[PDB]
Amino acid sequence: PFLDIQKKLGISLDRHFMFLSAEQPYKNAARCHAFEKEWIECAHGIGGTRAKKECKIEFDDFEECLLRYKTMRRMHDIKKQREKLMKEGKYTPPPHHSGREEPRP
Amino acid sequence: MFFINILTLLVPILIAMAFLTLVERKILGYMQLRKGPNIVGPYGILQPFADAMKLFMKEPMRPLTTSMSLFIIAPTLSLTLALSLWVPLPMPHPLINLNLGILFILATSSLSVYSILWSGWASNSKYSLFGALRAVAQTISYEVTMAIILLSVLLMNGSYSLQTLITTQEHMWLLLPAWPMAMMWFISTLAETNRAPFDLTEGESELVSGFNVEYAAGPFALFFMAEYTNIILMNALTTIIFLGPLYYINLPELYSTNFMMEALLLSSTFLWIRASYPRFRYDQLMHLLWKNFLPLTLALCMWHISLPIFTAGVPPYM
Amino acid sequence: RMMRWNQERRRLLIEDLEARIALMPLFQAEKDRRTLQILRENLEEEAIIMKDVPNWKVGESVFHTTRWVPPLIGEMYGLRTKEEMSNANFGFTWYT
Amino acid sequence: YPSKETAHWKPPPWNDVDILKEKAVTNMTLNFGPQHPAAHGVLRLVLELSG
Amino acid sequence: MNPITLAIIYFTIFLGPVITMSSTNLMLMWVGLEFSLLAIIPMLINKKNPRSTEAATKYFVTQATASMIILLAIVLNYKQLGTWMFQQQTNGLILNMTLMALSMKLGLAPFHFWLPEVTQGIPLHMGLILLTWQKIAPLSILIQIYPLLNSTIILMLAITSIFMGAWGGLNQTQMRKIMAYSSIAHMGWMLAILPYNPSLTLLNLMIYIILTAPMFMALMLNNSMTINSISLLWNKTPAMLTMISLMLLSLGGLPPLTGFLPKWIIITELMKNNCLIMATLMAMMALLNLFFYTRLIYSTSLTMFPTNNNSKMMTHQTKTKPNLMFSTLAIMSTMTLPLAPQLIT
Amino acid sequence: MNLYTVIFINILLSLTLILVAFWLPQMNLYSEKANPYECGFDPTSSARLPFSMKFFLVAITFLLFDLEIALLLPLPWAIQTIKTSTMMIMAFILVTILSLGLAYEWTQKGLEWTE
Amino acid sequence: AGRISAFLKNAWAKEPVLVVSFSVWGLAIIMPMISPYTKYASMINKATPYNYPVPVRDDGNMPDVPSHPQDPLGPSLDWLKNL
Amino acid sequence: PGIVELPTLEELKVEEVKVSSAVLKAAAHHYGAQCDKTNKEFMLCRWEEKDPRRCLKEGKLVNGCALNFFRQIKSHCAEPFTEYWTCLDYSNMQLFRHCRQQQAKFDQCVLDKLGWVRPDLGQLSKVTKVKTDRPLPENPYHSRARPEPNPVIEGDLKPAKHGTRFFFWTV
Amino acid sequence: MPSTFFNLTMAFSLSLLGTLMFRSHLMSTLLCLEGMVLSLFIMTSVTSLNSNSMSSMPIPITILVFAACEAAVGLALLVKVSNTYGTDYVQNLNLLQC
Ligand SMILES: CCCCCCCCCCCCCCCCCC(=O)OC[C@H](COP(=O)([O-])OCC[N+](C)(C)C)OC(=O)CCCCCCCCCCCCCCCCC
Ligand SMILES: CCCCCCCCCCCCCCCCCC(=O)OC[C@H](COP(=O)(O)OCCN)OC(=O)CCCCCCCCCCCCCCCCC
Repeated sequence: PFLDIQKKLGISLDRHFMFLSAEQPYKNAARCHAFEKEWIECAHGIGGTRAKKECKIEFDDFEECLLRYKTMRRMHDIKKQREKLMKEGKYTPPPHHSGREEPRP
Repeated sequence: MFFINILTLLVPILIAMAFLTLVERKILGYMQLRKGPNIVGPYGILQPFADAMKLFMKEPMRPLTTSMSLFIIAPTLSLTLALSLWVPLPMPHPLINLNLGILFILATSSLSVYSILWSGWASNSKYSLFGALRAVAQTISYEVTMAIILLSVLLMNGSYSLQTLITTQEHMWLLLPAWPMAMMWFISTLAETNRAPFDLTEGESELVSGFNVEYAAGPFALFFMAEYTNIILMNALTTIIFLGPLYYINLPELYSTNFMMEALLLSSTFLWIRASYPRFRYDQLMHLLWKNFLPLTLALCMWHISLPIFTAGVPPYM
Repeated sequence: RMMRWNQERRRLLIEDLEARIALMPLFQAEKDRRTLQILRENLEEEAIIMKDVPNWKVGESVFHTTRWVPPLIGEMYGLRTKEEMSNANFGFTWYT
Repeated sequence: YPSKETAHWKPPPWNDVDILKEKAVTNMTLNFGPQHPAAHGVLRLVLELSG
Repeated sequence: MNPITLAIIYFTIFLGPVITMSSTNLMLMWVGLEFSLLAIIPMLINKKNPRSTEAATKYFVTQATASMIILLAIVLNYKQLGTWMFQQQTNGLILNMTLMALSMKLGLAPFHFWLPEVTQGIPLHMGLILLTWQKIAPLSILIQIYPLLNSTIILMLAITSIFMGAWGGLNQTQMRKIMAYSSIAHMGWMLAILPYNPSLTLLNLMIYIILTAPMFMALMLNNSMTINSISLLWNKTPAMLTMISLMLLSLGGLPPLTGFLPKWIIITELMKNNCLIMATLMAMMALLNLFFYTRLIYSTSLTMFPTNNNSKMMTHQTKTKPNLMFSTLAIMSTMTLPLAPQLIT
Repeated sequence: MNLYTVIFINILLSLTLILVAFWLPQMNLYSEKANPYECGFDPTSSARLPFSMKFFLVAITFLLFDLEIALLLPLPWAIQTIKTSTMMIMAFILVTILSLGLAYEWTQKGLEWTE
Repeated sequence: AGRISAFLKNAWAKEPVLVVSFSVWGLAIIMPMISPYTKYASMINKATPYNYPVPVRDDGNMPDVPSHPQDPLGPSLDWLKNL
Repeated sequence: PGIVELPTLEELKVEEVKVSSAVLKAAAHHYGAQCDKTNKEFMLCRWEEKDPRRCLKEGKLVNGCALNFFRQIKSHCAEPFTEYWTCLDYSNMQLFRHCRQQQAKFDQCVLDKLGWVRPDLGQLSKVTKVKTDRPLPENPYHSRARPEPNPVIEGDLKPAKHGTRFFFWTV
Repeated sequence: MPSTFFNLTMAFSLSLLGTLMFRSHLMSTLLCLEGMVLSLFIMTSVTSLNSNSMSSMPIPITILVFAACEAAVGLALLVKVSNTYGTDYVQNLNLLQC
């Protein structure tokens, strides 16, 4: 913040819910809690520029967890290949993907 | 089977609404030293069917100045919201089991107010405009007060579901701990349902007919059905919330019978009140609900915040 | 009366939650075993489907880390039926 | 620096309170009755109302 | 206004920027902006004239639209990164929308069209409160995200702010409009030095505030809203002409006044960052600003405009209006150039 | 799914009722039939004219009070917190501030209607 | 004071709603500060087990935590049972 | 990146408990009292090693303990437990308070036989220590090496050389 | 979720476009502001529900509170404008150019 009155007085008016891995009601972990924790643990103490340069792996893992762009691309490629194989008829779904299976608890 | 459940909820509610019209005529007559309808049918029991058939075989009005789209939209909206408000009530098992039941009730009630407002604006008439503005003021006052009342009651209850209210009143009515806000809730339901002395939108003597003064026949029937279904609805909600019927796990028919008797008593109390009292002035209704009910409601809301804390009677989450 | 009945209700709720706690390890074991089985059959189906696709690694993760990432509903029900997908998505919300 | 597009401007008032034309009060005119329950049948009460 | 509502409104006016500056969370910074806007509207419309009503309406819709764009940027950043602060990898589109909305809240060109109009039609003390206090919180928000902003868009906004401020101040005769275009030009300078060194942004902001406050106080002495009204000041308050001239020259950036120091050090930092073309264009438009200041000085101090007959009665009457804090601010905004290494950090 | 089904059934029922109400009876409409109602005389002016509102301040206060209601509504889950002292103090402060605002408006005659 | 009591009686006679509202406000303020059950509400909410009690790894150095749930050691709820 | 390693269906094969939720809730407290150690070991391994594939043996042990528990109940206390879980299954929430006579009879049966005691209020919900020979994972998050901080400069705070050095100012 | 979020962003863009492109009705401008507010609320709520950020779930309610205060002040200013002119016309609100 522009003024550090909260840090000078030691209080936390808004500093304890600044991100997903912060304090949560009834210990309900948010999505990508581990990824955001790793990103903050990497980026702490080295500054913004070094955090952008050197914690790129942690930031990319956190971003992939949060937005799931590559997961969507991979699933779309799998489903597109599956429907192409269905169109040319050289593939059939297994029973457990087609609705009839042996359920387990 | 679910469609059969929909039918056996919807159709008996409609027949109970029509016989509520008949029983209002009979009770008002016998309180006015007369008899009421006993010719049309054995004891007048065919009078609502006669009225319904006459209204649905009379031609509707489509005035030249009137916005046709909203004029059509408002009465069907009113009837749909009345039946939707009826749908989640537990007797002791609801057709649709919700978590935020009273929030659904509040949203649907405000949308019914919008049906009244759009009818009044679409029927391009000055008396309809008067009815719409009176509806605006009325729903302002009762909306704020009734919301705080229901908040305090459910703070005593612990959750927004209504089976939870049954479990809360398993041993004792909420009328005994919460009888002042029960009175204020009863007045709020009168104002919500637009019953005398707080009708003020179908103003018979002040206006001509108010918001539905340009409505005729079928749409007027839809408005009347919506209003009287809302009467039975709000009295059923009052007896579910405050006068808890006896609930036993082995037999729910006792709960249904006790609920029916208390809801009939509250509806008859509505008709009794309409017979007894003259109509408010609509600024006096706002002054009442904002100067007498609202400060006491805020005080009792603070009291019901404090009460489980210092009694350690914080209700369960489930 | 409301104080006494609310205290009794709190004790009953604590008893129900303790029953849930006692049953939770078995449910957790069954749930992760079922999730692992679903992921395994999805992996086998991916191996069957995209064996002819060039430059494709079967079962390649999208994360640089090697720790466990719990799969999404879209991940574990993407290749199954649309009714099962809708049951996994809107089942609890639309059950009234 | 007056031009053709700004030669019609006037200096602002010293007290920033402009003299505006007095708008006519458009009160609603209502025919209370004769077909009215409160008008006793044969009264045409022309009512000039503000609200 | 009764003292209860005076205390409530003034405390919320104070509390808005304080919450914005002290807040770690973008949402709390936004609600500080909401506090400032909502609290300052009734004091704008307090005189209850049509011009004050129009000024309050224009200010409300402008700040509401800009705050909605700010909230869009905050929500989009929360969607992208899961946090409530533009940390390092937030989208450039989000940052540019934040900059654009904060520049519309600040009132710099080409988002400047409301500021002379809002400054007109409100009383002088409210113009002072606006043009000094209302710019601190958006500048604090901009300062917190200085390494993330886009230098091209910032420099374009700054150069058009200084150009339009110079031309508007050249045209206007109303004192409130003149002060508003002065605000636009100085905000242009502050924005220009923002991405390179926010310490110089704070220095220029403090110099502008301590120069703007006593000029507005001297206007508040006689409610002189016009060039002519401030021109007959020699009959009313002859002892203020020298300080008026010195403060206007300091606003013009003439050495050896202390108002030359912000423009000088901002130009120096831009030369250190190799933006010579921008620095030279900004300096020439600052010369134009100094021109309309000098015309104001010619009207009020160096010449003597004709006076009225009732000014004799005004000289018969006595006044206690100039407060203790006027002269301190005038001296600190006039004769503080030799303390320049202490004024900079 | 069940709630959506019963909402759609209500919609279909009311649409069927209004449709049979409009297509069942015999139509005979003319100009005087469909002219607006003004107790037997022609309307002097249109009903779309501005119609003054004497409780506008109460309506704005209703907006603010409705948002106070929205703030107060998570109380049945807030009472389950571990730190009940903080929740109780904050709820007391909120209701007291709301009551003080209502009392100030009542003192300043904001609840009274204009004219 | 006599005038204070007369004003209070006049308020109770003419505007009893405000008197009841202020009295209920005052009672709701002062009642949790004098009741002996106030700590019990926070203790009940703490004792309500919404989350699973995650076991700790025993290194042989903490003797206070119980090895089994049916052990004398730990936060028993006999106060709630007899409440 | 690297491919994900997850076990096969043969490794995930186990004798599942084909037992309804009402039956489980009827036997809940005694299952939490008797099979507590294996369940707590499985929860400890799951909350220490976040990967579910590192705890399949503990999960199979949990299933085996539950199967042994239910086989013992079927061997000794079949009918009271059957009517108890039936009366529990009638309720929509499976509330314990609706069926207390059946609960009392089942508790009496599992008290006179098998010596089982129902846990009191607050016993199953408290944190318990547990002894295991499974090693503590030192890097459960699979974290990389943390980057080193900046080399903080130490030394005495000498005055500024030749003043502020701001253009022509001597000090 | 991404298609829904794109549609919500386009809804905000349309409401902002309506706010920036005035017609004669200041009330319609305020309604466009409220539409922008509604789009912001829905975006924040679906983001919090998607990321399971119960700690950030008070933020949409705070947005609604401050936005309703904004709408309240806008209605009060519209009352003052209508008392001045008889209509809420932004073409009537124009006499501060000189
Ligand atoms: C659902 C359950 C049953 C509900 C009741 C149903 C049966 C009764 C129905 C009666 C017919 C109602 C028809 C509509 C009537 C409309 C008029 C009306 O009601 O006006 C409201 C009237 C208004 O009175 P008023 O308007 O005449 O008063 C004048 C007020 N001024 C001057 C400001 C205008 O009364 C109220 O507002 C009171 C509401 C209920 C208050 C209950 C308080 C109970 C006691 C609290 C605790 C006290 C002790 C505190 C602790 C002390 C410790 C030492
Ligand atoms: C004439 C035009 C009329 C237009 C307006 C129609 C009004 C309808 C009646 C009023 C509705 C008010 C708003 C209700 C919103 C949903 C309320 C709610 O809480 O729903 C939640 C509920 C289940 O959620 P929960 O209680 O948490 O349970 C989870 C575990 N059981 O349930 C769900 O999650 C189900 C989600 C869907 C519920 C709403 C279905 C609406 C269907 C569309 C109606 C309009 C159709 C379009 C117009 C047709 C032509 C006119």
